[PDB]
Order: sequence, then C-alpha cells, then structure tokens
Amino acid sequence: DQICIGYHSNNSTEKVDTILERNVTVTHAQDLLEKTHNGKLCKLNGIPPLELGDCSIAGWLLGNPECDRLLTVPEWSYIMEKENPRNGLCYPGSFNDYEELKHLLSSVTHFEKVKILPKDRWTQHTTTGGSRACAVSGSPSFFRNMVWLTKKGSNYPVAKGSYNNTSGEQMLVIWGVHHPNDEAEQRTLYQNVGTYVSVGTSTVNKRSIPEIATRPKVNGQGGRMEFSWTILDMLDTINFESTGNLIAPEYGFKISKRGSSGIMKTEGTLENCETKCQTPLGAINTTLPFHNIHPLTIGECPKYVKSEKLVLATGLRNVPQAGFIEGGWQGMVDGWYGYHHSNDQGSGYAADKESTQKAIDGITNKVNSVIEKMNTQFEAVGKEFSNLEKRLENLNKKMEDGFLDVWTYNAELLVLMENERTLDFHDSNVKNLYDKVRMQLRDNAKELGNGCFEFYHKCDDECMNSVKNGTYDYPKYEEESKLNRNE
Amino acid sequence: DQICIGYHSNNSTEKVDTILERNVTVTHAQDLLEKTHNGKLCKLNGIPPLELGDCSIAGWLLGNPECDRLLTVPEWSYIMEKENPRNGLCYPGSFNDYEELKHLLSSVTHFEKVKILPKDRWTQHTTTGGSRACAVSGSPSFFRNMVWLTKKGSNYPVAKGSYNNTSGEQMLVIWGVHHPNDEAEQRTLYQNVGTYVSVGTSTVNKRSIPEIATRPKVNGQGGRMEFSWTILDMLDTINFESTGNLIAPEYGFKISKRGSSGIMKTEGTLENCETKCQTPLGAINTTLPFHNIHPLTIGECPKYVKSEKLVLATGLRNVPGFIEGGWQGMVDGWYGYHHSNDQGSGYAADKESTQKAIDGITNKVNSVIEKMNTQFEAVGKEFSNLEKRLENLNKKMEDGFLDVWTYNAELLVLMENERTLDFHDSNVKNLYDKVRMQLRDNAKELGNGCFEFYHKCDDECMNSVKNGTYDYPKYEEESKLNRNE
Amino acid sequence: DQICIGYHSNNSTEKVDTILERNVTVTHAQDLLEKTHNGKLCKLNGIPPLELGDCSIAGWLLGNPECDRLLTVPEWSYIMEKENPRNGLCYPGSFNDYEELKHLLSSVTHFEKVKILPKDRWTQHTTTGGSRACAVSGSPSFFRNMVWLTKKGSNYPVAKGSYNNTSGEQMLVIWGVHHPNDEAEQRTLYQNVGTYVSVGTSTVNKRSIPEIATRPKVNGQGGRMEFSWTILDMLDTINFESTGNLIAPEYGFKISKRGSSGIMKTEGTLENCETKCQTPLGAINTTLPFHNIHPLTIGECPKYVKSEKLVLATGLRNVPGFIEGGWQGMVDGWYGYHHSNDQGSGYAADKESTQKAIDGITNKVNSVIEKMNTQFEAVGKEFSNLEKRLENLNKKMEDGFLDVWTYNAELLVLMENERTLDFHDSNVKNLYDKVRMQLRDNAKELGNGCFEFYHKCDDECMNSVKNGTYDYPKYEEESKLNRN
Ligand SMILES: CC(=O)N[C@H]1[C@H]([C@H](O)[C@H](O)CO)O[C@@](OC[C@H]2O[C@@H](O)[C@H](O)[C@@H](O)[C@H]2O)(C(=O)O)C[C@@H]1O
Ligand SMILES: CC(=O)N[C@H]1[C@H]([C@H](O)[C@H](O)CO)O[C@@](OC[C@H]2O[C@@H](O)[C@H](O)[C@@H](O)[C@H]2O)(C(=O)O)C[C@@H]1O
Ligand SMILES: *[C@@H]1O[C@H](CO)[C@@H](O[C@@H]2O[C@H](CO)[C@@H](O)[C@H](O)[C@H]2NC(C)=O)[C@H](O)[C@H]1NC(C)=O
Ligand SMILES: *[C@@H]1O[C@H](CO)[C@@H](O[C@@H]2O[C@H](CO)[C@@H](O)[C@H](O)[C@H]2NC(C)=O)[C@H](O)[C@H]1NC(C)=O
Ligand SMILES: *[C@@H]1O[C@H](CO)[C@@H](O[C@@H]2O[C@H](CO)[C@@H](O)[C@H](O)[C@H]2NC(C)=O)[C@H](O)[C@H]1NC(C)=O
Ligand SMILES: CC(=O)N[C@H]1[C@H]([C@H](O)[C@H](O)CO)O[C@@](O)(C(=O)O)C[C@@H]1O
Ligand SMILES: *[C@@H]1O[C@H](CO)[C@@H](O)[C@H](O)[C@H]1NC(C)=O
Ligand SMILES: *[C@@H]1O[C@H](CO)[C@@H](O)[C@H](O)[C@H]1NC(C)=O
Ligand SMILES: *[C@@H]1O[C@H](CO)[C@@H](O)[C@H](O)[C@H]1NC(C)=O
Ligand SMILES: *[C@@H]1O[C@H](CO)[C@@H](O)[C@H](O)[C@H]1NC(C)=O
Ligand SMILES: *[C@@H]1O[C@H](CO)[C@@H](O)[C@H](O)[C@H]1NC(C)=O
Ligand SMILES: *[C@@H]1O[C@H](CO)[C@@H](O)[C@H](O)[C@H]1NC(C)=O
Ligand SMILES: *[C@@H]1O[C@H](CO)[C@@H](O)[C@H](O)[C@H]1NC(C)=O
Repeated sequence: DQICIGYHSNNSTEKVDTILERNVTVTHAQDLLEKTHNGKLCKLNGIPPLELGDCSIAGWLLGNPECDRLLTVPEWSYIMEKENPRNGLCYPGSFNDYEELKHLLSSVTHFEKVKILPKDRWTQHTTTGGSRACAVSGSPSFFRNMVWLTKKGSNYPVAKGSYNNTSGEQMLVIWGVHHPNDEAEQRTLYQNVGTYVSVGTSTVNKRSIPEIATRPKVNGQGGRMEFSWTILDMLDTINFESTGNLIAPEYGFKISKRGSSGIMKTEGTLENCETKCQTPLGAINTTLPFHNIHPLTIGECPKYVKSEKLVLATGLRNVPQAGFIEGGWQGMVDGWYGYHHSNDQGSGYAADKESTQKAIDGITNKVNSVIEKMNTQFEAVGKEFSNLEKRLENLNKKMEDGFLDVWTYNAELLVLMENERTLDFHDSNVKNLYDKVRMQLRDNAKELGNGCFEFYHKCDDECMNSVKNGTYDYPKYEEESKLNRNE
Repeated sequence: DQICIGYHSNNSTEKVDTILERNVTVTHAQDLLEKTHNGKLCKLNGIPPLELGDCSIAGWLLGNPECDRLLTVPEWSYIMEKENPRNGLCYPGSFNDYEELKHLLSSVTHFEKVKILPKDRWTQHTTTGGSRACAVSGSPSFFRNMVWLTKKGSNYPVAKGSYNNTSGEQMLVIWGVHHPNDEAEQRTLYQNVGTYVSVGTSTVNKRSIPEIATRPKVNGQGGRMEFSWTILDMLDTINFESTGNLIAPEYGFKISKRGSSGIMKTEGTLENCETKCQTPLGAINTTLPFHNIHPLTIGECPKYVKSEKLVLATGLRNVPGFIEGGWQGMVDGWYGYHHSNDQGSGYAADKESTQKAIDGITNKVNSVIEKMNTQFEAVGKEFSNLEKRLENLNKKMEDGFLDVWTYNAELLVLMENERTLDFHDSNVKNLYDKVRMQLRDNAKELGNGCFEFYHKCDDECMNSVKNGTYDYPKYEEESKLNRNE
Repeated sequence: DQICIGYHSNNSTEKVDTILERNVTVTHAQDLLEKTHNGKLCKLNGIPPLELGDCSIAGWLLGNPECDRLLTVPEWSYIMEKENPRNGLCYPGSFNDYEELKHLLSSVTHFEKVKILPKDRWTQHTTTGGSRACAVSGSPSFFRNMVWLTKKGSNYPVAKGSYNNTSGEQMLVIWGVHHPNDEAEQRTLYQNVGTYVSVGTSTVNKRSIPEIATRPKVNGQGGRMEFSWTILDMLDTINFESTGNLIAPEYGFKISKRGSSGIMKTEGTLENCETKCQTPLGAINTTLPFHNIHPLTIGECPKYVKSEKLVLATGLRNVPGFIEGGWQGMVDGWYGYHHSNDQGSGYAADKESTQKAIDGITNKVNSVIEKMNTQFEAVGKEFSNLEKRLENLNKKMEDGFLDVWTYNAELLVLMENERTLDFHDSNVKNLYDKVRMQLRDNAKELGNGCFEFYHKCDDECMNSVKNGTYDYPKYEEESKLNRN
C-alpha cells in the first residue's frame, strides 16, 4: 500500500540556455534556425534566370557586339550580373540616371524589342559609321541598336523623326549625343558648327549642345558619348530633331510582363535545379521559420536573423536518478507525470490524464504563438547609388543594419524568456499535483520522506483509482485508519 | 464555529488573452484601443481649414482663372487637396522644385499678398497677352498674378525691374520663362532671337536661355512655360533683367503667422463640426491612449497601433472554501473572510489587502500608459517621379517603425495580463497559509480550503485573529483537553 | 536546541525601482549610467585636433588671407569648427557640392600640399590680379592657393595646362570660374566675349560659360565666383583649357593618411588634457556601459540612452526568525542558519545557496550588459538649403532609433529587478520548507518562522540536520516518550 509522485525522464542529451543559467539540459527541444545550403544557383519555379555573363546592363541594352547572345531573351525570374563587368561601353562615355533605370528594371520580368525607326529611312545621311573601339574581326563596327548619322557628300540636312506609341504598353527609348575632341573632327564629321540636339515628348523637354575639349585617351579614343532615356506612355508621341551629333535609336523596348524580380550580384553560373527561393550564396530548402545565411533573398524564405543558435525547450529538465524529490523515472513512457502505485497485491506506473493534456495544449499553443508573432519582420531590398550620393548610401546601410539588430535582439530575448517560463511552469505543475494529492488525502497517512506517503489503513485497487480520480472519501472508512493510528 | 477563505466574484463576461492560453474571463477589465470615427471633416479649435476644392497648389499660387474664389484667403489650420486636381496649369508647362515648395508650405499658416511690381510700370511693352488655354467666356486670358510681356510696335527694349523687401518678413517670389515651338513664333512674339532671362539676388544667381523645338500638342498648345521660385530675405533686393520670353510677377506673398499645419489628401468636403484632432477618414473624440484608424493625424491625437484588440485585465478569474470557487455574496472587498460564529455569521473581507492590490494595479496601468508616450509619429511627404528610391526609403522607414511599436505594445499587454493573474493567485494563497500559520494547530483542517475552529470563542476571538493578535496561551489547555478525547 | 531561518541585513539606503512599485530600499545595488563630464576639449590618444578658429572649410582650402596659420597642418584627430564661421569666402560666391566634400573629408586624417602648376608657367597672361574684398593692410590681394588670369597687354591667348598624377595617391583639385557684373567689366578684364572654361579628365567632362547680370552689392562687389572640385586618381591626367574667366589652381591636395575622424560643431578652444572619448560638451572617463551626455561622440565610449536613472539591484530587500525581518548580525552569507544548542548559540549561515545566488547574479549582470552591445551609433551629416526633406528624414532616423533602444533598456532593467526580488524570496521560502520537510514531526513551530525541537539533540544533531543528513528513525524514541 504505497503511492508516489514523479515525472518521466529519458536519455536525451540536447541542451538549452535560459536567462539565469547556461547549457542546461532538457528532455525535448525543437530547433528554429536553418543554416545550411547547397551553394548553387538554380531555377526558380521552373523559370530560369537571365545570365548576363561578362556583359553589363548598359551593354545589353545598347547592344554591345560582344553580347551577341542577348539579342533575344525569353522570360526570366531574376538577373545575374558580375560585380565588375568587362564589356560595358565599348566607346567611352557615360549614362544619365543609370541607377534609376536599374531600380525600374528590378521589377520587370519580360521585354519585347520593337523596330520604331528603320535604318533605311534616313536617305539624306550616312548610316555606316563605326569605330575601332567596338570592332569585330579587326573591321570597325558599332552598337547593334543605335545608328550613327554622319554627313553624306558635303552637307548635313536637318534630321527629323517621330513615333506614335500604338504598341499597347509602355515603351522605353534611349538616345545619345556625341562629343568630339577638337574642331577639325567636328568639321570633318558633321560639316557644321554650333549644332544642337533636341528631344520632345508630351512631358519631356530637352535640348543639348555638344561640348568640345581635350581629354585623356580611353580605349584609344578622345571622344565621349552621353546617353539618356525616358519612358514613353500610352498613345503618346516622341519627336527627334537635330543638326548633328545625334545617335538615333533603332529599336524600342516594350514592357510586357511586369511582375516581381530583382538584381543579384554574384560570380557563379547557372545549374539545373528547382528551388523555392534563391540566395547569392546558394539555395535554401527548409521549413524552419528562421535562417542566417544572407540578408538579401529572392522568392519566399523564412526571416533572416543575425544569430547563431535558437533552440526552444519543450520538455522537462532531465535530472536522472522512488519520489519526485530525487529525480525522474526511466520506466514512465506513457505520460509526462508520475502517479506510481504499489499495492499489496501489485504495483503500477500509471499517470495523470488531466495534467498531460493541458500541458500539451499550452506548449503547442505557445509554440504557434511565438512562431506567429514574428511574422511581421523587416525585409531588405538591394539598391544602387552613384559616386556623388554617399550620404544616401550611408543612410540606406544604417537603416538595414539598425532594423536587423533590433529584430535579432527581440527574437533572442523572446526565446530565452520562453525557455525560463516553460521550466518554471513545469515545476510549478509538479508541486501543484503533489499538494493537490496531499489535501485530497485528508491525513490518514504519513510522509516517509521520499516525496510520498504510506497509507495507514488497508485500501484496495478501487481505493487507488478513487484517489486517482479525485474521488477519495475520507469519512468513508476513516474509522479503521483512526484505530490503526491509535496503536 | 469556523471560518473560511475565498474571493469575490460576479457575473461579468469579458474576455482577455495571455501568453499561455487565450480567451479567458475576468471580473473587471479595461480597454485601451479606440476604433470609431464620425467620418467627417471639420474645424480645428475654431479655425476652418483651407479647401482648395478642384485646384492644385500651383493653380492657386499662380492665379488660375478657375480658382477665382481663392484670391483672398483668411487664416487656416490645414489644407485639403484632391489626388489629381483638374485645374492646375492652364498653359502646359512645368514647375521647378515643386516638392520642396510643398514641404516649405506645410508649416505656414497665413499668407498676405503684396503688390511689388505694378503692371502699369512697363511703359515700353505690351501687357495684354493671353491664350485660349486659360480662357473665360470665350475670350483669351492669362493667370491673375503673372504678366506676359510682349513686343510693342516692332521693338523689344531691354526690360529692367527691381524690388527692395521692406515689408517686415520673408517673402516668396515666382517668375517664369516661355519656350516657343518654332522660329516664326519667337520672331512674331519678341522680334529677336538668342534672348535670355537673368535673375539675381544677394544669394541666388541664375540665367536661362529660351529653347525652341517641336512637341506634341497638349491642351491645344505647342509651347511650354517653366516656373521657378525663391525666398527673399529681410531688407534684401531682387533684380530682374531680360531681353524676351520673360513672365514677370506682379504679387509677392509675405509669410506671416508661421506655425504647425499639414497637407491633407482626401475627396471629402468641409462640414459644420468641431474636433480636436483630424484624420483623413474622420475626426476622433476619445480619451484612450491608442487608436487604429489612420497613421496620419493633425493636432494632438493618441498613438497609432496596427492591431485590432488591446484589453488590460485588472480583475480575477471568473468561476462559480477557496478551492471550489468564488463567492458572489461579497462586494465590499476582494478576498474572502467568510465567518460563522456560534451566535451568528458574516461575509467580511480583508480591507488591508485590497488597498495594496488596487494601488498596485493603478500604478501599473499608469506606468504602462507612461512608457509608450515616446512613440514614433509619421509626417506626410511628397516625391517627384524621378526619386523612386527616396520614396521607397521613406515608406520602408514608416512601416518598420510602426511594426516595431505594434509588437512592443502587444507583448507588453500580454506580459502584464499574465503577471496580474499570477499575482492575484499569489496573494490569495499567501493570505490562506498566513492565516493557517497564525492559527497554528488549534483547529482541524476540513480539506476544503477551510479549517473548522476547534477552540470555542465569541466574536472577540476571531476579531483578534483577523487583527493578527490571536494568543496561543489563552486557549491551549482546553483545546488540548478536548483533543485528548 | 533551537534553530531558525533568516537572512542577512545591513544599513544600506539605496532605493531601486520596479514595474510594481517605486523607491524600494535594498541591500546592495549597482549603477549603470554615467552623467558627468569635465567640460573640456583636448587631445585624443595624444594627437591634438585641428582647430579652425574663425575660418570655414572653404576658407582653409582656398587659402583666405585671414587664415594664414593654416598654410601647413600636421596630423589631426577631429576638426573643430564654429556653426557660422566669419572668414569664409572673402570674395562673394558659392561652392558646388559643399556637403559631399565635407562628408568625404570626414574620414581623412592628414593632407599633403603638392605644387602641380607653378605660377610663373603662364608667361602669356597676367597673374598679379587682386581685389579689395580680400585685402591685407589696405593693398588688394587674393587667395593664396589660386591664380587669377587676366589680359597681358591687349591680348588673351588661349590658356592650356595639364598635369599627370604621379605623386602616389589620390589627389583633390579645385578650380573656379568668374562671373562679371556688366559687359564693360568683362571687356576690360578679358578683352573677349562668349568665352568658356573646359575641364577634362578620364571620368569627368565639363564646360562652363560665364554669365553676366546685375546683382546686389555684397562686400562691396557685384561679381561672383563659382568653384568646383574633383578627385584625381592614380596615374590619371587632368586638362585645363579656357579663353577667359578662369581661376586656375596652384596647389593640389594629396590624401596621405586615411583613418576615422569627424567634424564637431563647438564653440570652445583646445585645452591641455587627455581622454579616450570626446563629446561636444566635454570628455568622458568612466567604465560604466551607458551615458546620457550627448548623442554625437568621437572615439570609443559607452552607448547613449535618453534616460535619467538606471539602477540594478543585486541583493535582498532591506528591512529590519525570517518572518520578523532581517538579521543585523548576519555578515557571512545571505541566508541565515541560526544555531542555538544547550551549551551555546551560533550564527552560522548557509554556504550552499549563497554560491548559486552569487553566480546567478553575476550571470544575469553579464547577460544584461552584453545583450545591448550591438546598439545603434549616430554619425554627423550636413545638408544643403534645398534638401530639407533629407534633413528631416535623417532626424527622424536618429530620434526613432534612440527612443527604441532606451525603451528596451528600461524594460529590461525593470524585469530584471522583479525577477531578482522574486527569486530571493523563493530561495528563502524553499530553504525553510525543505528544513521543515527533513525535520519530520520532532518539533513544534513556535510561530517565529522556526520550530522548537522536541527531543533533546546536540551539536552533532545540529550539524547533521544542517548538512541535510538527518535520520528520523535513528533517534525518535525519546521524542515519542516525551510526546506524552
Ligand atoms: C564616322 C566615324 O566613325 N569616323 C571615324 C571615327 C571618328 O573620327 C572619331 O574617332 C570618333 O571619336 O574614328 C575612327 O577612326 C579613328 C582614328 O581617327 C584618326 O583621325 C586618329 O588619328 C586615330 O588615332 C583614330 O582615332 C575610330 O576607329 O574611332 C573611325 C572613323 O575613322
Ligand atoms: C501674345 C499671345 O499670347 N499671342 C498668341 C499666342 C502665341 O502666339 C502662341 O500661340 C503661344 O505659344 O497663342 C494664341 O494664338 C495662336 C493660335 O494661332 C492659331 O492660328 C493656331 O492654329 C493655334 O494653334 C494657336 O497657335 C493661342 O491660341 O495659343 C493666343 C495669342 O493670340
Ligand atoms: C497616335 O495614334 C492614335 C491612334 O490612332 C491617335 O489617336 C486618334 O486620334 C484621332 C484624331 O485624328 C481620333 O479620331 C482617334 O479616335 C484617336 N484614336 C483613339 C484610339 O483614340 C493619335 O492622335 C496619334 N497621335 C498623334 C500625335 O496624332
Ligand atoms: C533697401 O531698403 C533698406 C531700408 O530702407 C536700405 O537699408 C538702409 O540703407 C542705408 C544706406 O546706408 C542705411 O543708411 C540705412 O540704415 C539702412 N536701413 C536700415 C533700417 O538699416 C537698403 O539699402 C535698401 N537696399 C538697397 C539696395 O538700397
Ligand atoms: C603619366 O605618367 C605615367 C608614369 O610614367 C605614364 O605611365 C607610363 O606610360 C608609358 C606609355 O608610354 C608606359 O610605357 C609606362 O610603363 C607607364 N608607366 C607605368 C608605371 O606603368 C602615363 O602614360 C602618363 N600619362 C599619360 C596620359 O601619358
Ligand atoms: C584684376 C582685378 O582684380 N581688377 C580689379 C577688380 C575688378 O575690376 C572687379 O572689381 C572684380 O569684380 O576690382 C577692384 O577694382 C575692386 O573693386 O576690388 C580691384 C581690381 O582693380
Ligand atoms: C537512448 O534511448 C533510445 C531508446 O530507444 C535508444 O534508441 C538510443 O540509442 C539511446 N541513446 C544512447 C546514446 O544510448
Ligand atoms: C556551457 O555553456 C557554454 C556557453 O556559455 C558552452 O560554451 C559550454 O560548452 C557549455 N558546457 C558544456 C560542457 O557543454
Ligand atoms: C527539400 O527537402 C525535402 C526534405 O527535407 C525533400 O523532400 C525535397 O525533395 C527537397 N527539395 C528539393 C528541391 O530538393
Ligand atoms: C476564444 O478564442 C479561441 C482562440 O482559439 C477561439 O477558439 C474561441 O472560439 C474564442 N471564443 C469565442 C466565444 O469567440
Ligand atoms: C466627445 O464625447 C463626449 C462624450 O460625452 C462629449 O461630452 C463631448 O462633447 C464630445 N466632444 C465634442 C467636441 O463634442
Ligand atoms: C520615491 O519615489 C516615489 C514615487 O512614487 C516618490 O513619491 C517619492 O517622493 C520618492 N522618494 C523621495 C525621497 O523623493
Ligand atoms: C580616469 O579615472 C580614473 C579613476 O581613478 C583615473 O585613475 C584615471 O587617471 C582617469 N583618466 C584620466 C585620463 O584622467
């Protein structure tokens, strides 16, 4: 006739950390952080990305001779570009608002080349110009998308061109103006002086004047070229007029499948896989709600935290050794709480039903809640800046770092707090069960000193299950117990 | 014959949430989130706002003929403007640094129109130009503040004008340049080519050259007009000089009564009402410290939280001895002192514990309100179509800060709810075992959170017991004699 | 033959705060905030700063005659500059991208002046020009680092100049263009009209045109000057070419020592002392991990929080058995174990719970001071008069982040205080109930929180029950006999 209280223990070895103690041991724990990747660039949802190779965005758009494989591109999901591309602008020059164009391009998925000004339409000029900088097989050449207008014979008639956008979507147009290096070159190229280039649309008004100066040679050239761009609207019209130094476009780019994408800076190549999201260092395939690989990602993946370990305790403090004051019992595999019984006719290792289910519900509800709360984390997006906007770059970097630090601190503190609370709740529950049993057993027994007491009158297995069900009736057979303790 | 401990209960049915479980019932609860608005736009401390109606800011400033009701404007409190006003620039063109002007205007309450350059002072030019773009009653017209200088006869003498700012406050001046669409138009208008417009002050020095090209027709016009602005200082002067294509001003705006204001983006209309803080969706009249209507407000108004429920539990768990449930028969205090003597009974309560309980919860609520008084407040801003990066940066800033503060508020509320519940349980248990310890062994524990007094006594006995002055040597001998049986 | 449980008490009168009540007296408390300073500016790590005085950055770089002390400058640590310097541009004008230049200069520790275009090389023009705006001792003068080119006789031949950067590091070059105020002045100064100034490098291409207009008189002059700057790279070349209105440079600045520094907008003068961190109000020499002096600091120094009190408790709640209050005579540990046998008494304390309490306190202190080590730092910046939106956005940045971090710190310390007090109470109660549990029933609880013993034990009994080695079946027959 003996019953005692304890808890289930096993041979686990995982460890967790709390606000007051470190590397403490627990019965069951669940990880929350993913830190492995396959280290490859692979397809996203079956749509292979666009591999720029050695070229650059400007080289691809203008049609550099080297980038001959990019004359027609299918749909893509993200753009892969190197850090310092080689084949950029073959003829030296610049590009106004490069970074704005890149930011706009970041959210475009497909393109469509449209011929807006056929080359042969210029019947009063020369259109076969080319330089040695952009040369193939020794012979000079030029970009594949623009036309160089030079005087034919000995005169340069005024050049006029216009287009009405009836394609069906917004169009992107690029044009350029050439700056010579000395007056003799200007005279022998355009047979005029003091020329101008004027571009007009419904909302854009521009008029540029070529500049002549002496500059250091780049790629064996003393000249320069300056390019500009604009977004042509629906049913609008753009007008071209110049007296020289004009680089007219020959193709227009029409946005067709505007979606969500990004630009990724890496040096890798393209493999054959299929992931759910991509990272510059590789691809991630996991279900945990956290990762610490790289702050910039494309697709869908868990949040990024700048930590290294995040372990959530969901069990008892494993303290292996017939009572709860010495430790748990290895023989308990059914429930989480000890209700060991030992009658005269036999013993048993029963558990308590009420406590186990409430504990299970509490822990699963709390796990769901802690997962759910952090769903509003901050996310980062790549951006570009020129060399005259250092303040903006500093501001952007500070934003990213500050928000990442704040969220990291929040998550770590929450996890440590939760571990501590879980341990305290479990131990509180164990004393709660014990003293509930003690008051239920109105005297009639003495504590041996092993966290449990021995009954002073002989009950039976019916009495055991009656006490277990919280249905013990003290005045029912109290007289025999009184007689026994009278001894 | 015995006394028992319990706690007061009632029939309230409000629900709160905590970290461990959700949707639990407490006797008394408080609310912190306000989520109702009257859906109207009205005054602000008796100062009606400025209702631009169907005009944009540029149209009002330049003096578009449509916005003829805004020629003179009294003091205002905030400015209401539609998303895409119809009457903006009648003559097609552009405005330089529009967004900076709007941001500067966001913190000015009153204006004052001052005539600086009288129209009749130009005695060597023609000042009756106009166009069909800004036409009233069929006849061509122009803006009501600028002057279009054209050639008189067949010559265009150089134009000179100046003004010295002695008004007594900073001034705002606007001028403009005109770009024709062909050489013949320029020759017909100004008789000369290769002209220029020069503007010079003590700090700003500028010079523009008119540009000629062919453009698509907008509003039936091929030309364009470019406008620029500057701020004059006290006791400063500004000099105008040009040979053509000059759009001279006639009125300067003097800044008086600088204060705090804003720009409001809505399609509503002013009504007859009074409020204390205003939102794009309506007014707010409440004393709670939180709301979730709209992030942009004007005037003093509670903090904004992107959530939907915020309830602070200040009571006990509701259930129907203290181990079986509470008692509805107790309303004076909080904790149970069910007394039942031989000659009577009672439902007294511990007045002492109630005092520390109520002051604790009150200062807790006050502190919780206090900690979040330093919230982050958003401010409206405007960006052109060439600063998408800046606009994205600003939007990300706002969303990040709002999310951070929302998370903080929710976590704090849950923490406090759990702490309060555990605290109340702790005081109940502490009172129980303290009473048991004071009573020592001169009784028998009935096992129902109540022990039956074993020593016989009148009201003085347990009166001293609740007073904490129970004397063991008073009734140890008789109790021992009785329990010896 | 009696024992009782208690806790050590002292006479300390330091009050702490918590989320439940205010101004609670404790036994031992720490501090984490520093709020004092010497109110002086002096050397950082033994390297004196650069003291501009009354000259702005432009005045120093161009070589204003007033700032003659700054012709040669040694290494520095940070730059001291008044908010509205007087001796700026002696000749009225402007500067292109002034703020970008200041931001770039914020991270440079030493310069090096190199003569790239000697003055006498211009043999076809006149280089003795000067104005009354920058006048020393009555006679007209000019900037010390620029050359003004005028007509030579009655002709202005085309001016050309070039320089190849072989110095060995990145160089900074400054040039300028002159805007007259009337046509007669332009003719009498340069003999030509419709001139231009052209500057060309491997990356920068520019061509400006002088502008003529009427302007108000500033400093007695109606003209204006416009300056620009660029960064010359390794083995690059810069070409100058103009036909008038050119302000050619004479010295090039070479970036020698690159490091970390900043610009401080102060008003005082350099003093003679040493420090490790510097703030616009004074120097800080402490070891606590927080301060509330000024958001902008230079060097290494604790973090900035916008609070007024951060007190951490690390001891029992001070209050004069354990139910009556503390023990003034307990000076050994933290949990009393009062021993009193028939032959004598004792004041032994528990040496077990003390060590775990101490190590837990140390662990929590380290954790709290370590969690915030990844805080946010503020860096000074400057914005022009047409970038109000940028300045507003920067201010909102700084204020928001500071508020977030100070709120987090206060919340953490309050929770820590609550947990510590509750933990100590739990420890003492647990010790008492554990002692009672081992005692079994051979004593009667007097009511002072401790029980008078039943059967006459001795010092061996006393130390055995102290060690948790009591054996109830060993010696209880005497208790049973005397129970009657
Ligand atoms: C229409 C055209 O392409 N013309 C020239 C072109 C231009 O004259 C100029 O180079 C543009 O910047 O240059 C090309 O020949 C260049 C050649 O010109 C000599 O005069 C000079 O001495 C050489 O050093 C070299 O620059 C070219 O390949 O760039 C093509 C064509 O002759
Ligand atoms: C001084 C003035 O305002 N004159 C004209 C003005 C200008 O001549 C010019 O059009 C503004 O850019 O324009 C207006 O008249 C011109 C009108 O002439 C028709 O023949 C033509 O078909 C129209 O497109 C238009 O150019 C005008 O209506 O804009 C008014 C004024 O007489
Ligand atoms: C560009 O093409 C569109 C499409 O034809 C032109 O819009 C038409 O204009 C005529 C006016 O002569 C109207 O009768 C049609 O109804 C318009 N079409 C539509 C679909 O609205 C537009 O005018 C052209 N652009 C220019 C500058 O002429
Ligand atoms: C603009 O008006 C102001 C005020 O009339 C002029 O300032 C005065 O200038 C004279 C010239 O010596 C001084 O004697 C006065 O003391 C000035 N007034 C004050 C109040 O100080 C100013 O000169 C005028 N601007 C111009 C360009 O003449
Ligand atoms: C500036 O000076 C450098 C240093 O001499 C020049 O670089 C040399 O150029 C010649 C070409 O004739 C090469 O043979 C040398 O090997 C280069 N030197 C080094 C160290 O690489 C440079 O060319 C000069 N700048 C210009 C525009 O000529
Ligand atoms: C080469 C030169 O410096 N010339 C003269 C200049 C110019 O003529 C203009 O004034 C400059 O804008 O002006 C002064 O007369 C003057 O008033 O200080 C000084 C000098 O005699
Ligand atoms: C722990 O016990 C389980 C029980 O099945 C067993 O499989 C496992 O090997 C044990 N681990 C060790 C390290 O013995
Ligand atoms: C104890 O915890 C620390 C973390 O502070 C850890 O580095 C160490 O490995 C742990 N001890 C053991 C035996 O794992
Ligand atoms: C991702 O991992 C799961 C197992 O964790 C596997 O079943 C699945 O095939 C993986 N996905 C890919 C694309 O390899
Ligand atoms: C209370 O909240 C719980 C949360 O799971 C929900 O299941 C339950 O339906 C809610 N009760 C009511 C009455 O809405
Ligand atoms: C706001 O509501 C209270 C509630 O009674 C009312 O007394 C008060 O008049 C209201 N405010 C205004 C401006 O009407
Ligand atoms: C301690 O703090 C409380 C805050 O409620 C304040 O009322 C009291 O005056 C403070 N003590 C002293 C000595 O100022
Ligand atoms: C900083 O304070 C400590 C405190 O004693 C002192 O020893 C040290 O000399 C101080 N440092 C300086 C530079 O004065």
